[PDB]
Amino acid sequence: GKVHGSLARAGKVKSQTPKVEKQEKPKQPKGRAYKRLLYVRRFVNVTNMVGGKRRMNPSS
Amino acid sequence: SEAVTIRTRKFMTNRLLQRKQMVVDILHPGKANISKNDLREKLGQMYKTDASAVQAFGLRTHYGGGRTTGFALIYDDVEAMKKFEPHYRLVRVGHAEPIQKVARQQRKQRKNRGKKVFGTGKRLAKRKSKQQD
Amino acid sequence: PSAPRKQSKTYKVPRRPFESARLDAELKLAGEYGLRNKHEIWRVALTLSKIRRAARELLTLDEKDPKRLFEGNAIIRRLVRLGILDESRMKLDYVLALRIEDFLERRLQTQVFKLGLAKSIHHARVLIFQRHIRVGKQIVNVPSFVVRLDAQKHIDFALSSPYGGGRPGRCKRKRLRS
Amino acid sequence: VRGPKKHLKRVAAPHHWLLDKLSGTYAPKPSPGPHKARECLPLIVFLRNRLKYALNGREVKAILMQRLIKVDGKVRTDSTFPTGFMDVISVDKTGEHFRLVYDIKGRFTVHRITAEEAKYKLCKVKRVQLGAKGVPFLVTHDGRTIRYPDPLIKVNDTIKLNLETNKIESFIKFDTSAQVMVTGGRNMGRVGTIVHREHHLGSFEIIHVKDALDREFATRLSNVFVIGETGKSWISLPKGKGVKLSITEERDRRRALKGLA
Amino acid sequence: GKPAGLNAARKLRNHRREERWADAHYKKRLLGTAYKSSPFGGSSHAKGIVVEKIGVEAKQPNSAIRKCVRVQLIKNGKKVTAFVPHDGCLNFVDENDEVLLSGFGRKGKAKGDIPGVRFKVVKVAGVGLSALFHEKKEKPRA
RNA sequence: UUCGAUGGUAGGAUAGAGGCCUACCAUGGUUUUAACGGGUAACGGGGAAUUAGGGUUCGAUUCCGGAGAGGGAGCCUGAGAAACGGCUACCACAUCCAAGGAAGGCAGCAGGCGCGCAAAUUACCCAAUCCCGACACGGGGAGGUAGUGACAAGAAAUAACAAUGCAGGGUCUUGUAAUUGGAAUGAGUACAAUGUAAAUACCUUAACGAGGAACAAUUGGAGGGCAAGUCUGGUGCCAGCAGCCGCGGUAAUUCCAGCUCCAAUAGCGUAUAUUAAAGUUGUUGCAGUUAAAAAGCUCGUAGUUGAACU
RNA sequence: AACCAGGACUUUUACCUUGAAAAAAUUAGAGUGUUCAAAGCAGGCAAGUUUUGCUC
Repeated sequence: GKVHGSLARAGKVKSQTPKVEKQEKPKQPKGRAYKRLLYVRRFVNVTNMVGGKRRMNPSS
Repeated sequence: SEAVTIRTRKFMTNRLLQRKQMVVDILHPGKANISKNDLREKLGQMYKTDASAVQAFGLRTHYGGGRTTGFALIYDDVEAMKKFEPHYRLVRVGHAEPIQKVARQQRKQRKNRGKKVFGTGKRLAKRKSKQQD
Repeated sequence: PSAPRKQSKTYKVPRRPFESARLDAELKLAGEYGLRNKHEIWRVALTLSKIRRAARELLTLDEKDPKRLFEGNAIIRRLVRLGILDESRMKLDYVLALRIEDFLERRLQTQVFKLGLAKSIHHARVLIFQRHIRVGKQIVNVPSFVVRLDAQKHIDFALSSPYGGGRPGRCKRKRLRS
Repeated sequence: VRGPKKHLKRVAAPHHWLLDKLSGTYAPKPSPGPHKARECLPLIVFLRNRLKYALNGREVKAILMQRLIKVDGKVRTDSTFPTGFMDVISVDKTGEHFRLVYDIKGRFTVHRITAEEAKYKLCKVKRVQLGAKGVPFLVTHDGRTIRYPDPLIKVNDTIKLNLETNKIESFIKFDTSAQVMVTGGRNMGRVGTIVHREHHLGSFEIIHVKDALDREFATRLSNVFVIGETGKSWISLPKGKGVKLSITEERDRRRALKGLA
Repeated sequence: GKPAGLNAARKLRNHRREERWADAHYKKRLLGTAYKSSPFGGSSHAKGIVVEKIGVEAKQPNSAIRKCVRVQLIKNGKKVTAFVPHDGCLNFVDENDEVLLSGFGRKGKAKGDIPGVRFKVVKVAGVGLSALFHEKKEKPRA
């Protein structure tokens, strides 16, 4: 509702972000295999215990 | 094809059409596939018939082999078979020639143009030739 | 043709899809019974819910009512024949006490596992697709076939195939070639 | 609309015909004749879905056009002929005779009477009046007209025909202690005896009927058909004889028959 | 309070009918505002002709240029506003591009800090969105 | 209420009742229990969606009934039509034209243009259902069969069999395995037999038929609601997100790139209309002193409610 | 006369129960092994003669 705008400044960041490469990864089975795989490692193979945090997205 | 057995159920004799109908199930557990001519021969050997007046259809197999179900008809006085069995079954069994007819769409168009042409047509064509030659 | 073909949805999604207690419950249930996804849980829950609804409607009516006795006998007889309901305590009140486990314990998956010849629960799932199990005189391949009262003694192996023999071949012949 | 309809629909056909919902979108659509379209069984249905002598429309047409099936002593070549209650379908080729009667649930079942007991038919007279020249005549439920009846015959009486020489053989009055079979409503096909009759001016009349197993019910007059006297049914009733066993009775019976039989 | 007579159905029904118009939901649904006053005619999606581009200022506590577009509907010719989801695509979306518009979610209310916007672009020039941002599919020649 | 609105008498017309029409006679008929008028983004119903109960929304659509064949009007044949794949007249379209003229109606089956957010072959067959006819045989774009689609529904394939240092746990047992070998192999490729009017598909079935590009499963999110990041690089109240709160002024868990995980899975998301939420339409079951609302007071008619006893 | 029995007995209802009468499809739901299921209204005997049929 205001008569004001700089059309040149639109998309300023997108033109200046550097583009990086991606590392190739082997195939990971998906679907029922992924659901079965996560079930097999859901209670036994754990390293985030002692506290009960259960951080499935670790941060450092 | 080692040992196959045939069993008939719902047996019924129809004197109105001079035929005898049954539901035929064949057991073939030994990885055996069955044609229709051999089953016709089996039905011919049974009921002491000529094996030429036996008509079978259906014959659909179950899962993983085993038992196959179908319908079977036998006819006495084989002229009864010829006069009663439908033409498509007759041409399937090979006892009647396949009549050569043009496509249905073509028949429709030829009927339409024939209807539009009044009278016989030869006289109209001759008059048109008289006017146009 | 002239009349429509009736169809219905056999699975219903829950109202709350992100509650931890239920999510862990289905996670445990799927792992135990080798369920591919939550669709099987929804179908079993819906069937159990419909059975509960019929039981509640029948229990609403008074005792010795002809409609209640007839329908109550029908559901009890159907449940015991399917094996979900126990041979005792058939009084239209324990049908409500029936749980998802009772429905799932009559599945073809668990039944063959308790009968053996499985060595695992996921092994049965990879095994039914190869048509290795016959139920009586029919070789069933659907995991959710549900075994009946008399099919316990008739869950047998397939006559063909490497377990049954009869020239298995295929991969065996590939290995035999070289 | 804008003329009479000639096409019926599968689903729109009467339920007692017992026609499959699939495998076809059209129904026989019975032709005009002795019986109403809603209270008749077509000959094609009788010879295909009941007797199973034929399998297709071509087959039943061939059977009928061979001049073999006869209804009420006369050969019928009509495919969708309206054969209704109390019709003698005589197959002279094989040598069998059928009397169309309602089943225990009211549906048109298959009944087989002998060669004798097939040359007569009971008709409920619809109206009796004097026509031209003062002569008397009665019309029956099957659209049949009979001249010069007995003076004792009145409305709602059951008369006996011959189907090869016509004329009345016997007549049954409508009163207490008369065997009656219901031909309509929720009790169609049930056999019993008249007990009590009510009276309504300008409306339908209620008839109370008690069966052989001591069960009493009520029905409208138009649904009541007299079939004989007490202890003597003038027709061969089918299995069940109009007793109307309940669902529980059918269930335990079916369980009893099942096994070894 | 409310009447509680065995023959007060007429009074209860009349009162309910008269007071039912107070609710905004019932008033909207029965006055046909989704067809007459609305830019659409109850349609979930529609097509329009682009007019220009506007950097509408953001209200408090924000201040931004949202590179929205002013469009003219094909079926009616009325001028409305639309929002571009992807970033920096202003150069990609030009004028008279035969754009496709849909709603936003509030069924006819402004979104966030930008007043006067109720529609967003789903497809542009027939190529659609989510492809010109990842360079999966390029725009066609016109 | 004229040029028929209410009723009576008589007549005409209809197949028949009738203000259907005509001549006369009286002023009658409906209506706050809503007559009349207007809108309907209104064909009606069986029914469908949501589901404690009660309720709310939808029904263009496989069945039944009604109207229609661009718009009205008129009529012949015929038992039955105000028929339109019958005709006549007018209007709006479009049409060959020797400019004298003939003339036409796909809201029937395929197909075309345009409006469009939105919807398929100018295919095969009368074999099944039934219909029509002079009729056991003919015809039926009714109907059946097939072909293309992202979605309306139901069943499961993407695998599992071991060795493997270690985290271990407990000599029993899972894990990624820059690793391999043998196992169970199903879709496809292709002649068979069934299937079918003939074909497609389906069940059986000559045989070939996986080692990593294997024959790579994706859609949204990771601050809360509602599940999953103070992990790393780039911009820095800008670009932008953002359904709401809210974040972005160099330590950005919310901006865009890498990684991981989360919910669903051949499905995910978005927009709109509706339902539950909404005890925010309250009959069940709202609220009115101060949040929205007791009329300034009184009389009192329709309406509602109406002490006890046979 | 009335004493017994039989036909009508609501002055006129609302209300409740029950019955007759009344489309199918749909819904609930009975039975039945489309290999389960959405389905469908079919079906079943009998594993020693492969049964000129029987039974729901």
